[PDB]
Amino acid sequence: MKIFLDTANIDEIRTGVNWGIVDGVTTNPDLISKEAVNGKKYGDIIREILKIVDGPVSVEVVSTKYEGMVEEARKIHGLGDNAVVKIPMTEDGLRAIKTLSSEHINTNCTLVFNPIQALLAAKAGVTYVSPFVGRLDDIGEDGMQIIDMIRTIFNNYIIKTQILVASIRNPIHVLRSAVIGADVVTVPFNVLKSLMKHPKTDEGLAKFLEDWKKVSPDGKLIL
Amino acid sequence: MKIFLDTANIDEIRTGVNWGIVDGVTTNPDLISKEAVNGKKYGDIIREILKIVDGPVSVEVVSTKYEGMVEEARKIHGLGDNAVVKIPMTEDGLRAIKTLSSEHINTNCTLVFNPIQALLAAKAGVTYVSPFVGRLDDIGEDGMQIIDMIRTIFNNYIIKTQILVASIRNPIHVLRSAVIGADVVTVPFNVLKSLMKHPKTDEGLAKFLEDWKKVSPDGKLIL
Amino acid sequence: MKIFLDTANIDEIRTGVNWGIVDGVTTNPDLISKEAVNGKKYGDIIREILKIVDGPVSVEVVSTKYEGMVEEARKIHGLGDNAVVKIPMTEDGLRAIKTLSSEHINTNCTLVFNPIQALLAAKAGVTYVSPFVGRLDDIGEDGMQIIDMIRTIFNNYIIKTQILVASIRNPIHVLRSAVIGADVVTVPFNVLKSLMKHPKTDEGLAKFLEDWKKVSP
Amino acid sequence: MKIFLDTANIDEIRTGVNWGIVDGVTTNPDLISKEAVNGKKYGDIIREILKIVDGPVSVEVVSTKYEGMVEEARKIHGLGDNAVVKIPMTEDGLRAIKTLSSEHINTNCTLVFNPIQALLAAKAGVTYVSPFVGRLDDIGEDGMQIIDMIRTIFNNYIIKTQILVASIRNPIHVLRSAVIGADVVTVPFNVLKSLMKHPKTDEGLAKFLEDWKKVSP
Amino acid sequence: MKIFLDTANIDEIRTGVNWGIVDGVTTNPDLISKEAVNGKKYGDIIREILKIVDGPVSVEVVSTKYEGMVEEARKIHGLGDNAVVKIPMTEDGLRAIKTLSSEHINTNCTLVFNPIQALLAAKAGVTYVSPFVGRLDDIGEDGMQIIDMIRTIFNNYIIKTQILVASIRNPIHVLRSAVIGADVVTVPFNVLKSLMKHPKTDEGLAKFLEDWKKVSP
Amino acid sequence: MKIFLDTANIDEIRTGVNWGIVDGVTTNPDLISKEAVNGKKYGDIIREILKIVDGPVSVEVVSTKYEGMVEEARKIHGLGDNAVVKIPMTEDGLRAIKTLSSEHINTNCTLVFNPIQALLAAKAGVTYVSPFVGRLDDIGEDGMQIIDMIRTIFNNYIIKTQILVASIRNPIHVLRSAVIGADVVTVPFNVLKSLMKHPKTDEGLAKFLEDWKKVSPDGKLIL
Amino acid sequence: MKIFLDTANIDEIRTGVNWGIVDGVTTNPDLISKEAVNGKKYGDIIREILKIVDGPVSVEVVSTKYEGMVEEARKIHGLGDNAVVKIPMTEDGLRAIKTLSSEHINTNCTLVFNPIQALLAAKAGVTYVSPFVGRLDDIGEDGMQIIDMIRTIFNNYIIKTQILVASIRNPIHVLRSAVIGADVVTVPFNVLKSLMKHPKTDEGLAKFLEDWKKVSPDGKLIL
Amino acid sequence: MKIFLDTANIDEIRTGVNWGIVDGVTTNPDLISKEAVNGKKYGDIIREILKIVDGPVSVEVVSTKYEGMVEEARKIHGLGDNAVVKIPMTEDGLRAIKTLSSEHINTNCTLVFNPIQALLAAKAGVTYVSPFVGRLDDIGEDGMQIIDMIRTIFNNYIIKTQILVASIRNPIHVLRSAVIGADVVTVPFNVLKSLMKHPKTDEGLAKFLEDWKKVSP
Ligand SMILES: *C(CO)[C@@H](O)[C@H](O)[C@H](O)COP(=O)(O)O
Ligand SMILES: *C(CO)[C@@H](O)[C@H](O)[C@H](O)COP(=O)(O)O
Ligand SMILES: *C(CO)[C@@H](O)[C@H](O)[C@H](O)COP(=O)(O)O
Ligand SMILES: *C(CO)[C@@H](O)[C@H](O)[C@H](O)COP(=O)(O)O
Ligand SMILES: *C(CO)[C@@H](O)[C@H](O)[C@H](O)COP(=O)(O)O
Ligand SMILES: *[C@@H](CO)[C@@H](O)[C@H](O)[C@H](O)COP(=O)(O)O
Ligand SMILES: *[C@@H](CO)[C@@H](O)[C@H](O)[C@H](O)COP(=O)(O)O
Ligand SMILES: *[C@@H](CO)[C@@H](O)[C@H](O)[C@H](O)COP(=O)(O)O
Repeated sequence: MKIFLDTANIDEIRTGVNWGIVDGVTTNPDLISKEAVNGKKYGDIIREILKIVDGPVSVEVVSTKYEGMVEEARKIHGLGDNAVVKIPMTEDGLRAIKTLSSEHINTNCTLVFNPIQALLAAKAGVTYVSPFVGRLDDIGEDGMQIIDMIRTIFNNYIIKTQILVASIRNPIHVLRSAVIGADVVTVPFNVLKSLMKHPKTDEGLAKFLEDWKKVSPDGKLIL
Repeated sequence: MKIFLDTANIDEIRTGVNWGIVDGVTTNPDLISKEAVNGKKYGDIIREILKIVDGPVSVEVVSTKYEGMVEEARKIHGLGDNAVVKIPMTEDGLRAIKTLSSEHINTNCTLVFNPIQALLAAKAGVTYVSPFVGRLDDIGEDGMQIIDMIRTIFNNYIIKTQILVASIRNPIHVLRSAVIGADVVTVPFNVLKSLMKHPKTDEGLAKFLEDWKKVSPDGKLIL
Repeated sequence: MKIFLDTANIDEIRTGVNWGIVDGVTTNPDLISKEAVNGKKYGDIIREILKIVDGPVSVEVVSTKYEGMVEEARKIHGLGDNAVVKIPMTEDGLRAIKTLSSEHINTNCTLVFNPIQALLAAKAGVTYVSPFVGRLDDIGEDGMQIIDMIRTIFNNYIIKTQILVASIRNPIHVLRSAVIGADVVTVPFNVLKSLMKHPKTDEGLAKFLEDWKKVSP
Repeated sequence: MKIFLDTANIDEIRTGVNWGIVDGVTTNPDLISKEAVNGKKYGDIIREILKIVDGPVSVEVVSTKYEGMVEEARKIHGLGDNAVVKIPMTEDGLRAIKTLSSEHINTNCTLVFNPIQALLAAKAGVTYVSPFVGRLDDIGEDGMQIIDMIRTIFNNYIIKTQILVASIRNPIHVLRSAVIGADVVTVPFNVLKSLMKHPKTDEGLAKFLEDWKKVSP
Repeated sequence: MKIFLDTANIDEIRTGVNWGIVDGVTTNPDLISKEAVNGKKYGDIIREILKIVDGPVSVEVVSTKYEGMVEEARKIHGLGDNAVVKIPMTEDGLRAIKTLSSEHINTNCTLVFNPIQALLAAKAGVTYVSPFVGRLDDIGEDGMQIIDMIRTIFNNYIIKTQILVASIRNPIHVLRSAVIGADVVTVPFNVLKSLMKHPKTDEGLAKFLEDWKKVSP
Repeated sequence: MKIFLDTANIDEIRTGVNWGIVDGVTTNPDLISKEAVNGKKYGDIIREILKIVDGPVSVEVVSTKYEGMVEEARKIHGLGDNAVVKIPMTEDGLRAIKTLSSEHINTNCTLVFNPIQALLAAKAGVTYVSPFVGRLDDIGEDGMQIIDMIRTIFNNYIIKTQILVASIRNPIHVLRSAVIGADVVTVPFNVLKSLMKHPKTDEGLAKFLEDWKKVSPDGKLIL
Repeated sequence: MKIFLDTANIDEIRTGVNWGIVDGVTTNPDLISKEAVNGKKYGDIIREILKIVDGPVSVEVVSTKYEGMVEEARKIHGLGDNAVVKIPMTEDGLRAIKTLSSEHINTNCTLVFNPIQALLAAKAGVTYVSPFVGRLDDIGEDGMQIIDMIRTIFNNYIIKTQILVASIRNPIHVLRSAVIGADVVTVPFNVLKSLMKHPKTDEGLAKFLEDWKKVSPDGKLIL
Repeated sequence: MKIFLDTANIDEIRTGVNWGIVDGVTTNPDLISKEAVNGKKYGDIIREILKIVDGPVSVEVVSTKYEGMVEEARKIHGLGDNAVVKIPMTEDGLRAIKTLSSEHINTNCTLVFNPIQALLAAKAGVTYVSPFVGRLDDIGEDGMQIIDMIRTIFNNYIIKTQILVASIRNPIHVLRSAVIGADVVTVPFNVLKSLMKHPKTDEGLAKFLEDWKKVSP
């Protein structure tokens, strides 16, 4: 399972990349606009993320009509070969995904909330499809059940579109995604950092170090 | 399923190896301090086990910082080709695993307590991951369910990291591990001895011997 | 299922209570210390919540010893009959719960993270037990499975302690609690506000509003 | 399971009551406005249905504020003892439901799309709750799963609110409601008539008729 | 589980009655028109079955219209108190069942092929409902599934209508009906006789016969 | 669950009754004819069993026609109120069961091999129905699945006939009967005696007695 | 679920009782010999536990013969009304249970290893039955599955004998027993202590205390 | 699935082999000492079975020490290429299996009673592992569940050791072994003879025999 960072915060991306467990980044207009304050411009933010992140960086078009989406997608593509164009699940979005797929421009269909939307995006040739599990949880349906159905549908037809679980809110979205077999999760920084932690890891590490000081006063391992 | 001995008692290790039922050994700072009493040095104990044991021997770093871990890891690797460097599940541990994996040094990520920690260790390139089922049992959650989820996750992504079940306390941890399909169990010596035994084996042996006396008084097979 | 509000924010409690969907309130030392700022005193906050909320109001002791816990629990009980004394799952806490239960002081055992702790709290006679599902989610275990096991255990032994699901983070903790059959959930205000809402409710209301205007401008 | 007709068409209602399988009627602003054409007024339509149907007749308020909903509800109730006041799942609607339930005015909470909304309506005291299965099917989720969850939740807490499955589109919504154990379904007239029919019933009747002409010309 | 005989053949009925394991009889116009040949009249056959069979005996109307069905049902009722009037699953049939139930005339709704038809018949007050499993088998659907669903639905609503499994073709229809918990099965005579038999019963008798000859010639 | 002894051997019955876990006895013409040798007559055997066993004793008619079965059943009944008349699943047997049931003579329908035979016997009013699990096993169908279906059928209709599992061959027929909820098992003596035994009981008892001799040399418990 | 302490250590028993979490005690000849060292008499140890403990106290006979068992049982009963006589699963044990049950002496049948032994002990009238789950684990079969079958069997026949799960080794034996619905668990002291504890309880307590210092420096609740 | 005959009775083996359904033979010291009576020597019995049976023939060592086991195993191997050396699951036995497997002497590990013993035997390289299902039945555990777990374990690790189900007591051990997918069953002669037979086979043959006589006396 690939793990992407769901943020436009440079310091978070830099930190998570330096950890070696971040395989790419997803952004959206809200995440970018949060960082586009105090003089910083959204063009600088996107270019700096593309520089820091070896893997896929998903950047969302703001146009809602087919022609503007394709024009924006080509400019996004030109920023670097690791850019992925994020396109909403709409009639014009599906037309744009089909056009861009023929041009070998990688795409990510967003604002997906049920399995048949995800299948339509795959049929248009999309590289990644992003169902939003947290926003389904918000309205009282367990969002992970949609990931499970999409995994089954995609397995049935040997679909090559990657499932990119998005709107992730807690580490059990991540656990269940991995047990289902989703291709990618994208997670806020607070979630990513919690994934490495467990109270019994901290307890056990401290205990081992104290056990060791009984045979090595300096605490070193000399061999 | 490979079976490792979880001990640094040299007498136990020799006895287990000579049954031919032991495929490797795991140690940790506690286990080694137990045997480093009354003049025996921890360096001597580690070197001896590496000599006696033909399979992998897992030896744990004691530094908590990345540089200290890679430095100690390279020294452990230099003691023998069967040495495996045991590295805790932490931010610096994951960084150390990725670097060492690139240097073709085998690694074992320890103090793992849930399936996503195990997945992160696999993503860093670790040779073995060791979830601690007995310490989960201690805090009232069935540790074998974590092994089951890790096996499913690893199957989903064709992950090559081996599942090394650790903190084993009884033969049912071993039985359930084999049914799940974990790659390795590491067991204390008293658990190892119990695995060969059953009261109906003992009874049946005794009976066949008495039956054979009716046809051969000396109890031999003359062919 | 009862729905409690997990906050000491008096403005949140007033709003939730005016909606009529809030059956009680839980607090803890963090929640209260979030409000007791810029002059406000914690004793005044607790008394104000006790006044606003008709239903149970949980207030946590701060002492860690049996004697201090019982003395604090008695002062809490005396602030109002709807007060419930929140007591951590410790050896001294179980002793305190047993004493307070014999004195007919209602109790709530908190910081519970597996089903056997919840059973011990019930054996001490506690009125409510609060397993923390979000903090279990945090450490990579589905916290709702612990609620499922506690419900089965309590059903097996006809236990009268109420399961009060706490550390709730989202509306699916609430849905799963109701399908399991937990007695109570306690929810932060953001979660409480989402429980009434659905986008098809909003859409359908707008549509019926336009439909009606055709026969009644 | 009770079976209500989901229409304001007086001819459909008369026909269906004349069959003996119609236990009540539901309406909404769309359904009434469809028949309030060619000089016919909505007040007369509602009154006519109330007279023809012995069972419950659900009539929706159009106000969106608490005070207007309660005032409308009391007028709807005055029209006849079998009137049930249909109220949307909103903050003001839950407030109106609690007030009306204390006045012993029967209520039906509408525009429900998940199980926790249904639980909130039952906590307010509503007589019926109407989850909309067809509109969930429309957005790609199997609406009958929501009914199954509500049935479990209501069984867990011995809830007396009746589950009134609404937005029914086909006979399998009806079959699945009965197997789940929903209290009521409300169905459009074309669904209702299809429920009595099966091709082997038709085939069997024709053969037995031909069989009987053998021994009785 | 009650066991009825599905025939109009007086000799089969007499034989199965002598066995003590036949609780009642069902007939239909095909079955009767098979026995009213070579001078035998259908009115004699019906009275003769009524006379032989202590338990319920179902006799089907031939009218298709409400008033004719009700008139015929009263004539069938007058023939003996154990007569049960078999009425098809149609609009007029449901109307007649309701009227006849109000007159305390027992009824059996026939030509039922899915669970919702069975539910409608129960709602009209019918004493027995007869789904036709063999004819469903004929068209490629496992007819016993329909029995399972009707059992679940009737349990859900504490329905007092008895499930009378009809169109039975083999002993596994009978086994499955009993495992589901259907109230009654009605069986053709060939099927009935087969239910008592098993080759290991035959073999064991013969061997005990030889065994006892070693001890008592 | 009641446990009956399936034998006509006086010494076995006496032994099992003295153990206090035998609630009655079933016989059949073969079992009796095995004991009716060396001068003993079958009438003496039956009367002696009826004397030893407080509970139900099932004795099989040898006639195959209705009138002879009822006449034999009345003579069997006259031997003692604890006698139960065993009658085969045949057309005449069912007629006899119905007649005897009206006369308040207890009955046991035997040679039952499927669930609908068992239901017909219950409808005739039989006190016990005896499906033969071992003889089904012999012909390649798992005989316990018939007990499970009979239990379900009888539960469905609140049938008061007791399920008396017969033709029992091993202790797992007995275990599965108890887990299903059959009313009675009838077991050969060899099976009954094995039911109390387990190798870990013997091992544990011996170990406890040796532990005790460390604090009480005589091996007694003085209080 | 009642919780008994499986020990004869008086200090453990006093400590456990004073937590109010201990409902009774079980002993056996081994456990008592452990505490009957350096002058302490086994009779004194038994009498003291009976004094300290308000709930049942199970004390095991050492005679293997029926007469010896009933004689010792009556003496054990005379020491206090809370005494329960522990009797092994044997032919003579079952006879002793039936006699003692008729004398209204409470009994506990021990060394049970499968569900039919447990059923036989219930048929003899035993107050408690003790299947040994840890010793089953030792010989490679999951002991908790035996508890599950016994609970089903007892439910089937409305058996009043209480299931007393014994040979408990870890907190998951306890968790699974409660989920199954066993009447009683008896646990060693180190397992008892572990049941109250969890690392997130410890962490959360520590955090609330630090949070409270921001509003109250002395860490008290002034009401 | 291979079917072996579990006996040293030469008459049983000849009969089973003449039927063509016997793929091999297992013996043990009890079975052989049952035959070596009234002058007959055990060495002659083993040699005669090796001659009659084309397939594998298992013969158990009697020594309990590694050195004696290997020396006995080598003499057994030299009696014929179809000989397989049966070795008990003990520490010395596992050592002997490992040595003999490296010498390409086929082995069978016996007295196995749980799935981890079977796994250890496979890790030592044993050709066949023989779990004892009837002796587990004797002590109140369903022995076939152990076969099910061993099959799953062996599938998990692509283990090439063959599962040889032993201590078989009835044809349902055989049926369940085949449904699980065990490689081999070894059966006593009484069981072997029952596997071909069914009363409906006997009945149908008699019936076709009579049917044919109508067209061919
Ligand atoms: C190394 C990881 O494979 C092992 O030595 C582990 O440290 C132990 O198995 C942990 O066991 P304990 O919980 O008994 O320390
Ligand atoms: C009291 C027990 O119901 C509550 O106030 C709990 O302390 C909180 O629900 C725990 O929540 P957090 O994990 O968010 O502190
Ligand atoms: C009356 C309803 O119970 C019965 O006589 C039915 O007509 C028959 O069981 C139907 O059987 P066929 O499909 O064989 O006509
Ligand atoms: C009495 C029966 O309830 C108990 O004392 C048992 O003897 C022990 O629980 C057995 O445990 P061990 O297997 O550890 O001896
Ligand atoms: C050898 C291993 O396959 C066999 O001869 C076994 O020893 C027997 O199958 C065991 O049977 P018993 O339990 O009847 O001795
Ligand atoms: C792009 C799709 O992969 C992501 O940035 C999504 O916009 C977010 O993950 C949505 O999360 P929120 O629901 O929290 O906005
Ligand atoms: C009232 C609630 O029982 C009903 O009239 C509902 O408004 C309808 O059943 C909704 O159906 P549509 O989705 O077709 O509007
Ligand atoms: C009477 C019915 O309870 C019993 O004696 C049965 O005849 C036997 O149990 C049948 O056993 P076999 O199949 O071994 O004869």
